[PDB]
Amino acid sequence: MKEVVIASAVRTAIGSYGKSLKDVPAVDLGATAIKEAVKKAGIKPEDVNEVILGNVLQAGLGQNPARQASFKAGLPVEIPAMTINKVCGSGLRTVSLAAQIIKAGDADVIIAGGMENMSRAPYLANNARWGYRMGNAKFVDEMITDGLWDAFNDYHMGITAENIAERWNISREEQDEFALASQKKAEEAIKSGQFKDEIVPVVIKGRKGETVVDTDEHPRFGSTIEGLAKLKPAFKKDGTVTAGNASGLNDCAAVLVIMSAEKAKELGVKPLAKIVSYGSAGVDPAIMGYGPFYATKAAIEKAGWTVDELDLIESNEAFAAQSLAVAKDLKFDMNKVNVNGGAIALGHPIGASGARILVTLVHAMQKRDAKKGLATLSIGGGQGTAILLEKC
Amino acid sequence: MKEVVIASAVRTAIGSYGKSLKDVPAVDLGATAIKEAVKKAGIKPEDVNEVILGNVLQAGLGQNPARQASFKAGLPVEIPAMTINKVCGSGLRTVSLAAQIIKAGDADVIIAGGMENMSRAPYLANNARWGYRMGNAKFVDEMITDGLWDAFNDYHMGITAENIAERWNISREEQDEFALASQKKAEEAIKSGQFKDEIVPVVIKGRKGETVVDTDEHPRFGSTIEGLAKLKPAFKKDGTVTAGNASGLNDCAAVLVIMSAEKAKELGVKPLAKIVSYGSAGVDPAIMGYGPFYATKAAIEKAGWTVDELDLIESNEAFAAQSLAVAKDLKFDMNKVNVNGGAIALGHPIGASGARILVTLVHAMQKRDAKKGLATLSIGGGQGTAILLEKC
Amino acid sequence: MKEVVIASAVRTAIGSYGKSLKDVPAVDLGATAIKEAVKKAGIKPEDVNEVILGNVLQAGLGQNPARQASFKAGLPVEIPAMTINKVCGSGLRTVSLAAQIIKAGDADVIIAGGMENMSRAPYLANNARWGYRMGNAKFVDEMITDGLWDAFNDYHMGITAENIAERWNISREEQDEFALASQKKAEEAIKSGQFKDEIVPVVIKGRKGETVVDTDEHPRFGSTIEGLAKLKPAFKKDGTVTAGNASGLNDCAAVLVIMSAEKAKELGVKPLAKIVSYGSAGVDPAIMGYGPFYATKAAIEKAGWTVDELDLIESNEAFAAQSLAVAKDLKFDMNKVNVNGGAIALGHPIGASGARILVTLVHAMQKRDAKKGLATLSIGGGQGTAILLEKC
Amino acid sequence: MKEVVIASAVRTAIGSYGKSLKDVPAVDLGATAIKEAVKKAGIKPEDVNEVILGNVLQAGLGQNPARQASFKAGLPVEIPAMTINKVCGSGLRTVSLAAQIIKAGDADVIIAGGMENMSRAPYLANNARWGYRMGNAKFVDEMITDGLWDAFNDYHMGITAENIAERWNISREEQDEFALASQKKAEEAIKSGQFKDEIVPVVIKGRKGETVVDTDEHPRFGSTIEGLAKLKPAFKKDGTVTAGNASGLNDCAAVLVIMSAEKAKELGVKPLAKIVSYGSAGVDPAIMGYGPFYATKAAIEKAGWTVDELDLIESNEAFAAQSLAVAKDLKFDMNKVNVNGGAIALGHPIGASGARILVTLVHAMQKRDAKKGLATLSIGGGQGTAILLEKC
Repeated sequence: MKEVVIASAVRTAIGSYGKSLKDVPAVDLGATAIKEAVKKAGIKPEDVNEVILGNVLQAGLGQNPARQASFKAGLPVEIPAMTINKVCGSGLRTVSLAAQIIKAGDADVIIAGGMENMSRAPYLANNARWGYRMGNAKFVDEMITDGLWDAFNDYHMGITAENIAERWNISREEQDEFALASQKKAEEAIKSGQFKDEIVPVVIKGRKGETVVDTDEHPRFGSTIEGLAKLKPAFKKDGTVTAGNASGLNDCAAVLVIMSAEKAKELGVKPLAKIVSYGSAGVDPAIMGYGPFYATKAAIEKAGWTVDELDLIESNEAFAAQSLAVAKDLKFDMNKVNVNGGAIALGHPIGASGARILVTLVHAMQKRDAKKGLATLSIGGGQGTAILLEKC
Repeated sequence: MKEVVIASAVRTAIGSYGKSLKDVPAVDLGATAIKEAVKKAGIKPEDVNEVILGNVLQAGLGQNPARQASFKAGLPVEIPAMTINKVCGSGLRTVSLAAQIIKAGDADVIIAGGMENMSRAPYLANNARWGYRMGNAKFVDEMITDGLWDAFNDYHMGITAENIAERWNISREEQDEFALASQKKAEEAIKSGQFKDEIVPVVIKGRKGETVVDTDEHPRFGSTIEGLAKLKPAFKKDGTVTAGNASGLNDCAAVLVIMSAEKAKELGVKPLAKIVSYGSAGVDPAIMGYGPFYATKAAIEKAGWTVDELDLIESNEAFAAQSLAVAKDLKFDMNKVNVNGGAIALGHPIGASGARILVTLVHAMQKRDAKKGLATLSIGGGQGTAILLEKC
Repeated sequence: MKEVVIASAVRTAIGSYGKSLKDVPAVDLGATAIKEAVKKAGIKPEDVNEVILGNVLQAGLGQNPARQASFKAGLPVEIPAMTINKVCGSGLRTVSLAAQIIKAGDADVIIAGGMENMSRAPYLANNARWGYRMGNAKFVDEMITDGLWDAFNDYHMGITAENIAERWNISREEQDEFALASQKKAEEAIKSGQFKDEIVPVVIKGRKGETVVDTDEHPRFGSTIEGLAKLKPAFKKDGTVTAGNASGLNDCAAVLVIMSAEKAKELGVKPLAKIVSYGSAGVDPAIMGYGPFYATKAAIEKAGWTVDELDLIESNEAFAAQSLAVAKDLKFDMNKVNVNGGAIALGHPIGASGARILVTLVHAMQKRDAKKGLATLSIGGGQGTAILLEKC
Repeated sequence: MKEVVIASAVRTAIGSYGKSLKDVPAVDLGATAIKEAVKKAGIKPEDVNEVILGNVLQAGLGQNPARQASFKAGLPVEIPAMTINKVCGSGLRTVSLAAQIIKAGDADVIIAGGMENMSRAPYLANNARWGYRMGNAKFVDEMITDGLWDAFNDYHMGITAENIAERWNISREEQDEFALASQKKAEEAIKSGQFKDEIVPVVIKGRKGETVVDTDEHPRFGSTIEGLAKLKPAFKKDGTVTAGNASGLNDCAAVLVIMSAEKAKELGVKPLAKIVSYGSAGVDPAIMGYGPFYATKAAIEKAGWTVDELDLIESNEAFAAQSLAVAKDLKFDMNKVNVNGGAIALGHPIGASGARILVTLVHAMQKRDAKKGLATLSIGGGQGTAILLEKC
């Protein structure tokens, strides 16, 4: 079938909760990233066949957030658009969907990725339409309910991370040392300019002129193991998961131009990487963090690779406990994993996250001349998605 | 490419706003439909490779409503699921997506369709997280915001219908006469059993007994042109669009088992219809109701067909103005269009509607021994989707 | 001191929760009652010196609900008004307040009483101004919070009633038998016209016609002991208090013109009754239902009277447990207590209830040619109020 | 009749909106002030006959805020309590009510004043009980609706201030110079310790120990006429009322022990002042700010005084425009008015305000040996209350 390539890969900076991007809707973050992805790919907007974007906290964002990002990016109205929700999987899944659509023969150029603004999530009154009748009710945190809460087990994704910590015996200390390592690598990557190629600035029109956001603000520079050790468990009494060893609540968009190799050649595009294979998998909701194990193994099988053949891995860090369990079971060389930091440091903008680590992966591959790459991440409700890349 | 077939096609009854399905979440409607779809295909839950469902008003429904429907239907945890939002296109677009993933070589059996419960949509407070500070604010009707409001022109879908009535010179009388015929056809179809095969019952089991819902309650039996002519305009002073010549706000799930022809043969399945081609297109948001013109033309071209070749046509009735504009410009034989009634009578459960019309089209094709069929509908934000079926 | 008299005494019908008065704000109920009170006293609006009304659930009713009732009743702007909240005592305490201000030499004519619409109470978000930050919160039922919940012990008024059933050893049977007699007396009183004089009609004039409300709808005609015995406990596992032996959640206004004897004589008024003495007392919040014991004893002492001297008694029926405890300890002849029914039948519109029972007592005194009367009721937070009347 | 005296007069500091007292409920501010008023009066809690406290934004504060302040102050439960709402009038009106009750012969010792926490006011959903049905609705700022909004004219109290500015020709410049003078006097009074006798500290138990609030934080020290002149109108295009010439939204409690002179002598109390007379009056809502003119003139008549006989005046400053119109018409010597600053500087905690200026007045009278004093203030909905004091 057709070969599928990444023509460009761009993200906004990742903002912290209620901070740098609090005033920028997800659709606007998306539009910004789309405009720049298309420029960087060296194609025209008229060349784009479809827009397929991840977004989880869609509540009150208005009809079809992907369509809104497309329109605001100034793409032609004739182009179809759809919004995909697979929780954290969403931004990665839109890229393998783009690959599938190209392999099916129905398109040659797709805008894919995702966008999230967790700072802007509303609160909900679920029975305001027909009435509460009597009695106190819940004023619902939509970010938690739609993004962070297991629908089957009625607890936080944080408890799924404790379950993996308990089952695998991943200790608090181990979780903290991985978090520390992620912090240090993200500081070194930011300060050394590793992310300059991939970040599109966001311009915020305020009262007095404008301000530019172009740097990932979530990392805690000069983090220490003592500092991490003082934190209290965040999710349960006497637990192991804290604020310091889990990611935050974050805002971002990450967008990729995906194309058939044939069209890329026809338009003079110099692709970054070939998408070699992909796969998604389900696991018990109760241990959703382990989803990447099974998605990765299936993707590696399809590609005819081994884990040891990989040059660079992005394995998301929603929680140290789940990253460490995946890492342990797939036997990753940890020196090749999240070489520029992971989500404990950088943030976890759920519907963008899977696209964000793919953007990070492909740019690291280009900069470091690393031939073979994997991107993978866990999904609430018990799933995983993985993609394999080979550099052009 | 592999050939792609519809193995089964099931829907719940369509409920009216605040009425027969008000106490049934979209994900439970979804699960009832899935469970019965699998049964009717003559396959086992284990035979399903993926679950792709439409759902527009996801607010507060929790993580990945498709996954929740899957799980509640008794489908294995290993099966990946994702939720699609293409506004009213959602339930139809999941089906062409399924065909694309099977054509790509990645699955053999997929649960597709959509689900919606508009009666259950919440109200939102957009600034409760960080605070209002001072002054009255909007308590936001999420159903309107996320389902029925144009994000770009800041007006209701109903104004887009008026734009089309104005630009195409479609009169109030033309719209009422179209609405009356839909009501007439719907009454006759219900009474003569046309929908009995396709409708799975919904059992509502409250604290003290049970209630079976298995009939479409939205039709107004004994409708008259005089009744319709008396109605007040719904969207603007002196408008042509009314409650009587537009659909309602409705609750439904509609689900299809989609398979490769090869796998259907391997599993002993007698498929209902082959998916011959499909397509989506965009159009000015202000005249979104015309999306089906461009989408139908693209699908017809791809299939090698003509409009005159078509035996049965499901062209959705969100508003009579848009159904009429589409039907005039495509030169449909209206004797072959919505033969069992359309959404003005039956309802328009947005995320499910696209799947609903396809379920209705394929059962009508089987019953009437009709070879070639077309399902298409308009999409808020200026889009349309179309699928062409050929009877097995 | 000046002698203080009741010139007129009027009330609306008492509506049931979510029923006949749901569309009538408390301040409009108030104005209808005021307008008719002035008329029935045979005075002019200009003769009124002040407006003092009870109202408990003031949330979102706007500035000074008493003033709004005054203005809407057609009373002059020069007349001062204030709104009193003594929970259920409010409507009775405004009357003793009026007597006190006239005794002080500061007015001759005062509009007193109370008003409530519990059906219309809002829900609240307590942290929307400065923000929730994260997590589900309480969507607060303001009717419960401000009207029915003990601020000190963090439980419903219904638990205070259970405390009294327990400490006084008042059985479920005693409570049901008391409730049945109230229902029996209420039916007989309505049917024989006992309330026709005191009730002013409420005209509801909507978009398309009108609806007169002029009958107390809360009574359950044909009540039986078997019916009552079957009921589930309302407040606690194995409780004695039920929906059948407690009052409801109700809507009413009740207003009295209070004057000096001197001014009534100057203006040609034939007063209904003299206010002989009054008093309020406190008690442990946990047994608030017993407040009327201490308040009645204080008022009786002040008047120079005895309980045995009383001809008619209005002792409110918020809960049968508390009515029974009070009546046992004061040794009331129950043949003389709530002769036309009590609140278990009629309803308990909290801010108006104290005025309601006084309106009912004085009309009963006039009709039955009864010389000495007593109105008293319990107050959430552990209080009681009592007024003693002597027929003119 | 009995002579009525002020035995003590105490207030909390006045906090700014969302600032120093944001975490202290009104009832807690009240309890603090009550405890200290009783100590300073040199009586026992058992000597107190009734509690009568002003509070306007009662929404969700729970049953009978006055009762809650009483209980939390540790006053005996046998003592009756009630909450009074006359908008800004409330805290002053409770003192003349206390006087009336004493003159009536029903009590000898009353706790009076008021409390407000505008920072803590909720938002409201008025139709959550029985349902919105469809459509966006208002998420209501309860502080604005219940405290700051005319119920008859459907605009802010700010527009009533513009109406007085326009009718009387009080210019922006004049309004600003009065505001400047109020600022300077409040700075001088705070820095010179004028308020030390009257302020009770509020202790806030936080995470790390506690913090004390004991100073009025609203004043803007080093205010200038240029700074005031730069502000934009706050209420209407091209208006005269700004943030700098109107008071804020503020938090406070102010409480007084009111007694008959006879009881004061019997208990060894050294009273501060005699309450000579009082009066309230109504005016058109549209010019509510002028209410004090008519209340003051009536109070002066009753006392047989003249305005020129007054030594000290507290005339509230909700808006410079209304203070100036009252001042002009009653011909006040402005050197004797608000000698320690007014509400433009100090704040306007609505339900406490009338008590706050009385506390300020009586302490200034004692400190400056000023024999005759007036306290007066405007009330939304078109009223005024005034009290005359003569020093013991």
